[PDB]
This record gives sequence, structure tokens and C-alpha cells, in this order.
Amino acid sequence: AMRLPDGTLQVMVEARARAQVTDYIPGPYLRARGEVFSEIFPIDEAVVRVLVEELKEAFEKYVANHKSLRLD
Amino acid sequence: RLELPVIPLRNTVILPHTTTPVDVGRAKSKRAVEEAMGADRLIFLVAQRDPEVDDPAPDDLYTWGVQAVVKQAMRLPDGTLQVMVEARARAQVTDYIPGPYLRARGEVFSEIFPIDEAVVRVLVEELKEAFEKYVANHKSLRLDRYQLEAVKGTSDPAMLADTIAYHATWTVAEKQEILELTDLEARLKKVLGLLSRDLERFELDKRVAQRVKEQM
Amino acid sequence: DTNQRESYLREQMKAIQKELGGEDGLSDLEALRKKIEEVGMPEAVKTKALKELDRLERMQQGSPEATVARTYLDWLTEVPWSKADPEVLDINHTRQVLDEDHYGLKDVKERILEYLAVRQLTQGLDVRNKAPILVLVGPPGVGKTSLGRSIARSMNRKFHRISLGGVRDEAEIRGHRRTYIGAMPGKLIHAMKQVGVINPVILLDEIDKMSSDWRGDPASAMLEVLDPEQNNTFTDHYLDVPYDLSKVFFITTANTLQTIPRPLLDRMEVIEIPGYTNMEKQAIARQYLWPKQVRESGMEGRIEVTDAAILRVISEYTREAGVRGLERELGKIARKGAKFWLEGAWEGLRTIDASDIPTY
Amino acid sequence: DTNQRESYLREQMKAIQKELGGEDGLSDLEALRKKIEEVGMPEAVKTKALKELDRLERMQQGSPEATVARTYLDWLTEVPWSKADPEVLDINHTRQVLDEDHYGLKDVKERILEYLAVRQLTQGLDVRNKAPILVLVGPPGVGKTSLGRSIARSMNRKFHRISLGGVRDEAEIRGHRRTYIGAMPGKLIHAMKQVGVINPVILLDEIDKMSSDWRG
Ligand SMILES: Nc1ncnc2c1ncn2[C@@H]1O[C@H](COP(=O)(O)OP(=O)(O)OP(O)(O)=S)[C@@H](O)[C@H]1O
Repeated sequence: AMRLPDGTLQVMVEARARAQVTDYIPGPYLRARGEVFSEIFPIDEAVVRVLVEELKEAFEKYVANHKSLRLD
Repeated sequence: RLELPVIPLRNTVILPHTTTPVDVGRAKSKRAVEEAMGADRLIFLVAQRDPEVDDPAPDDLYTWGVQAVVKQAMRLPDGTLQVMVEARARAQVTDYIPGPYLRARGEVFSEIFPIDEAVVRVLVEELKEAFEKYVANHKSLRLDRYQLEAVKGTSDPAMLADTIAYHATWTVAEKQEILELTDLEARLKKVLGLLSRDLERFELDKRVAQRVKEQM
Repeated sequence: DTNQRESYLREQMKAIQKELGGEDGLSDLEALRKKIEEVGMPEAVKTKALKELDRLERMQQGSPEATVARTYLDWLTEVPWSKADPEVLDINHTRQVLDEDHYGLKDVKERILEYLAVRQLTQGLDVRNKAPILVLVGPPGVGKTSLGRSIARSMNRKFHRISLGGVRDEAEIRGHRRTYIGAMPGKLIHAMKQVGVINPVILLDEIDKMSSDWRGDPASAMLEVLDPEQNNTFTDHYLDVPYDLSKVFFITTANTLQTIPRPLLDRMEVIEIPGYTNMEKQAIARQYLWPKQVRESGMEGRIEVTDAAILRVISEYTREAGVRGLERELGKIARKGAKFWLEGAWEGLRTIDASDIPTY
Repeated sequence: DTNQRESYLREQMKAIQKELGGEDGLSDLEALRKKIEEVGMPEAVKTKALKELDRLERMQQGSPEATVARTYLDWLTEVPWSKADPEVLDINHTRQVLDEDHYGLKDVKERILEYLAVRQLTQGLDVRNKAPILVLVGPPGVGKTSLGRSIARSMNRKFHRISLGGVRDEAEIRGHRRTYIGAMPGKLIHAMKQVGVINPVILLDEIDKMSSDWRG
């Protein structure tokens, strides 16, 4: 993280996992409760890989449908 | 560039990167020619409107001025100074400084190269094929072959884009809307649509031409 | 130049063929030939059509006869040919409709429900019937027209009606032979022109109210459309080829038994229509008359009248046998209710008792 | 593409119509085509006008199909389309109007109160009537049309008068199909072309003095 000269706190992060908030601690500043990780790992990876390839082809079609609405 | 001399263009805006003749007939433009040869052969060409007032005016100009590098400049004693200019790119005109001769300052080139250049090259190839079809078909409506020859072998997409947009014949307002479009793909889309419209009225000409022999 | 350039101008005013604009009409009556072809017509009609279309395209300007010929072409094409309607092949739906909407018609709906049943027993729905076509006789404004509309709703084919009473000649039942601009067919052809199908539910209005003295007797034309063995070969004076009138149902109305002409009195099924009694009109006004006065004058849930006051209305404001007088009185009550409500709504739901009736 | 090709038809045939040997059209097919497809009136006007194009390109002198094209075009365009006056919806306003315009018997005033109080309750997501139409009976000399123009001024609506004691057939109130000039359309569209909005009050004068003289 670093401090921008115009008065903004810029931080580069990667999200870890989702969690469920049980109780709300009053703020400010705000507090959250939950779990450290609640993600689900892939099971039966053949269908998962087929879905990944199909999503890749669909995203390639989606980015290839642009003519004056260009994307990165 | 900035505070460069202004030559009003003759009857049509001159699009960049096309070997075009520019006539200088009025003395007020001749003074700015004499000034522009004192500006390292670089002229900020700002065009006027379609009704050409005999003297240039600080209200009849256009909002886009093109900077041209002069390849060669021959002088003629008939009264017209035909200059061979090879222009570079459009630039915006901030305001109008009255003359004569007129002055108008600009900025850096408005041509930009955005992301997703594969779509840009696809559109360049598609517009090249469509303009080749437009040139090959419009022999009856006088589309030349040197204009098709001068657009082959281009490095920049702006080369082919502005050269093809000049080499097709339409009005001044559509060219002004093109030069307003600084995007690299929107200009190609506009030229493609205008070529489709011209080919469709061309088809309309053959439709009336069939019913010529029918109803005779 | 004056001759040749004008000739090339003729070449242009045909050779453009209006292009995109010419796409419609294809240069004036190509599309009408196309629509001759598109409408499935009898062959004698098509021969007359193509023949007099060849009588067309003959320099229309300087010729109003070409104008009335194209007019005749329009009538020929516009007249519905081979365009039908779905029906209902059951008597039960007509039972539920005329038990549903029109308060039974006291018993005589079943004497109608035998006629429709006998009509749907005739096999193949054939052209021959040798059968009557259900005249209705009764004093005016007793639901007979909406009776026919209900019967057509149960039929699920579109009702129509034409007030043929008061007509003095055959010249607008058969039309007349075309000779100028403003040439016109009979009223029946107008009727089935504004019915876009070839099998409607047609209701005659006043056959007994026909008049005769000059320009041919229309009773021939009503007799010619009358018999189901005869209306199939009904020809015109405007049009030429006999028109097929087998699929077209003819409910008819009248008012007097004893002034329908003699060729139209035989082969007919006489139904003497009754008129709902005071209390029966009270029941009518409670659910299908005053609620419609409320629903059309825009006062749903904002006014009401006690039914002893409706008795006061029927006993005091309408001595006609039908309901149209009571309809007018309940309309006047609806209007004076609208005024007395737009004077400032003193109640969220009004109360019309029997007292203030000569105030509303 | 349809509109611009039809505009190409406009441009070519407006260059064509100036020298016509068909002169009773007055070259006004393309002059009035400015409200065929550059029109701000609905697709009924557009589709009618597309068929007017098929009704153009015709000669004249006796039963012209192209003079009746431009006369029909004006009739369609001149008649207002989706153009409405702002009409004040008040009933006590009319209590003052009928107090300021007439001495009054103070009886009929209650009747137009009945009718207009119904008019305040026009519901059903639109304005649909199924209601009477105010027959006025009495001497001619009594100020009936004055009462009607009082109601029209009370509603901010354009009063008219076309009388029906003078129509004998469905050709002075009905039309004839636009294939010849000398077909002149009926009284209500006469009065509706008179007005620039699609919603006038119209009073009808002496309905009972009508007859069926000719066939119809
Ligand atoms: N059974 C019924 N008898 C009489 N009128 C009824 C009946 N049912 C409904 N109506 C009302 O009749 C009105 C319209 O029909 P009527 O005025 O009775 O006669 P019409 O059908 O309009 O004309 P006729 O009867 O053919 S002369 C509507 O207001 C209906 O609510």
C-alpha cells in the first residue's frame, strides 16, 4: 500500500474467501464477524474443466462481438 | 502547431496523408503562404466553409486545423500558387484570430492509437476490401484507379483511413463529422456506412436503369 | 427538344417506377392484380377481374370510366373470398352464454337453442338446408340486437347488423350497373365488406319496414338472399358473378308479423320476443343496466340507488315496454349523480333513496 | 437506407420535375415531399406518403393521378396529426362562461353541466364516450351557436361551423379515392384541415333539414 498525494489511500489486494456476518458490532469504525475461509474446492474436475473451456470460448465470443465498443 | 499561418482550403477539406493539390489564389492567403515558408515548411491548414468568401474571414473557418509538411512548393505566374502538401493529422482550433492574413493556434495531433488493435487491423482490411469493391464497381460514376493505387502499402491505419476517406466523393459535412471523430475505429465505421449508402444508391441507379428499358 | 426531352421525361416518370415508393402498388394496379391472385376467388370472378383489369391500364387520366373500373376492381378484391372463421360445434356454450349475460330471456332462449342445435346437426354444414333462418319479432328495445350479438359470441364468429328499414328500392340492395363516378353496390355488400370474413353472423334489422314504389322492388333481392338454396347464387347489379352466401348466417329482426312481404314470410321460424316484467327489469337494472351506467359515466363504487327507487323509476319514468327508456332514465340519474358529485363530494359513497328522486 | 434512397429519388426527381411537360403538378411533388419522409407525423402519414410516391410521376390535364397525389398529400399533412390544443378541464369555468356570454334561461345550463360532469369522469386509461351527443332543438334565431362557441371557449377549443342542411350524398361528406383531381373531400375533413389541432368542438346545424335526393 501507499499514500496518494491528493489524499487517497491506495492498496493492492487479492481477496481470500467469502464469509457470513453473524452479528454487527456498532461503529464507526465498522467491524465484521465471520469465518477465515468458507470456499468450496472443485470436485469431479472433468465437468469443471469443460465448464472452464466453455466459459473461455464464450468470453472470447463476447470480446469478439465488439466493433466500436472495444475492450482490453 | 501554434500561431502558424492559416490557408483556407479550396471547396473541400483536405484530409491528412494524401498527395493533394492546394490552390492559393487570393492575396490574403498568399501572404500567409509567404509567412508559412518562414515556419519550416509547416502550415496549420484551417479550412473555410463551402461558400468561399473572396477574403478569408475569422468566423467562416472550421474547428479542425491540419498540420502539413510541404514536400515541394512550386509557384505559378497565372495567379494561383499550387502547393504540394502532404499533411500529417488533424488538430483542434481553440479560437480564431482575425486578419487578413488569418492566424489560428492548435495543439498536438488528434490521431490516437487505442487498445484492441486486432479489431483495428480487421476493420482496416474490411474497409480496404469494401473500398476496393466501391472503386471497382463505380466505373460508371467516375472513380479513379490512381486513388486505388495510392492506398496500397500503408504502415499506419490512419494512412489508409484518411486516404480512403479522401478518395471517395461525398459532402463536406460528413468529412467534418469524420474529422470530429478522433477514434481509430469510429472513422472506419463511418466510412464503411457511407460506402454502403453510395453503393445502395448506385444499385438504385441500376434499378431505375432496368425500368428504363422496361418502360421504353 | 420540346418533343424528345418531354418523351425522356415520360421515360423518367415510368422508368423510376417510384422505386422504393413504387415497391407498393408496383406502378399503379400491378399490386391489385397481385391481390386478385392472392385472394382465393371463384373462377368466374377471376375471369371478370382479369378481363376488366385488361380494361384498366388504359390511360386513366381523361377517363373516369377507368376510375370506376378500378373502383369495381377494388370492390372485387376487397370483398372477402375464402376467408373463414372458427366456429363452435356445441350447443352447451350457447347455453352458458344466454344463461350468463342476458338473464335467461325468460324461457325463449331454449327455443333459440333448438334452432342452433338443429343447425349444427345438419351434416357437413352443407349448402342445402331447406330451412328457416330465425326471424325475431318484438316491440323495440328488448335486447334482440344484443341477443344476436350474444348468439354470435357463443358462435365465436363476428356479429354484424344493418338497419335495412326505410329503403325505397332495389338500387341499394343490389346496387346499380356502373356508369359514372359514385357507383355503389347494395348495402349487404357494404356490410360484408366491413366484415372481413366470408362466414359472418349477419342480423337483418327491419325487413318489415322496407318501402316500395320506384327503381325496382328490393323484395326480389331479399328473397334472392333469403333462401339458402338461392343466396348461394345471389348476383348483383354493381357486381356480376353470383356471390356464395351459404356459410353466412342470417339472423333477422322485424317488428310486425303482418307487414313483412309474402315471399319473405314463408320458410321462416317465427319467434315472438317477450318483454321482461317490471320486477324482471328491476333485476335487469340491478346487474346489467345501472352498473353499465355506472361503468360508462365513471362512478364505480361512488354511487348507489335503492331498488325500491328503481321501482319508482320504472313505475314513474318509463312506460315503454322495452328497456331503452329505463336506460335513458338511469343515464339521466348517472349524469345528475356526476353533477352532484362534482359539486363537491360530500360522501365517499352516495346514497340514493326513494325520496330525493325529483332532485336527481 | 430506405429513407436515404427515397431521398435520392427526391433529389433526382426534383432535378427532373423542373422542366416537365406535365405542368399542372407544378413540379410540387418533390416540393411537397419535404413532408412525405422528412415529416414529423406518424407512420400512417409515412405509409400513405410512400404510396403517394407511387401516386407521383404521372401527368395531368383532365383526371391527373399526380395532382391528386399532391392534393391528397396536403390534405393528410395539413390535417393535424397528434397535435392537440391544451383544453382546460373545468366546470365552474363554464358556469362563468355561460354567465358572461348569455342571459340564459338557466335550464339548459344545467344540462350541459350534466354532460360535462360526465366528461370530467372520462376513465379507462383513455377518453371513450358511449354517451349522447347533445341535440339542440328550438328556433333558429335563438343563440344556439353562441351557446356552442361559449362551450368551446370554456374548453379552450376551436369552434367551427359546418352545416348539414346542405349535404345530399356521401360525396360532400365522404371522399373519393385519390386518383383524380375534381374529387373533393368532405365537410368534416374540410373543417379538420381548417384547424391545426386534432381536437375541435364541432357544432352541427340543422340536422333535420337533410334529405336523400340522389341514390344514397
Ligand atoms: N333480457 C333483456 N331484455 C331486455 N333488455 C335487456 C336484457 N338484457 C339486457 N338488456 C339491456 O338491453 C339494452 C340494449 O338492448 P335493448 O335496448 O333491450 O334492445 P336492443 O337489442 O338494443 O335493440 P332491439 O331489442 O333489437 S329493438 C342494454 O342496456 C342491456 O343492458
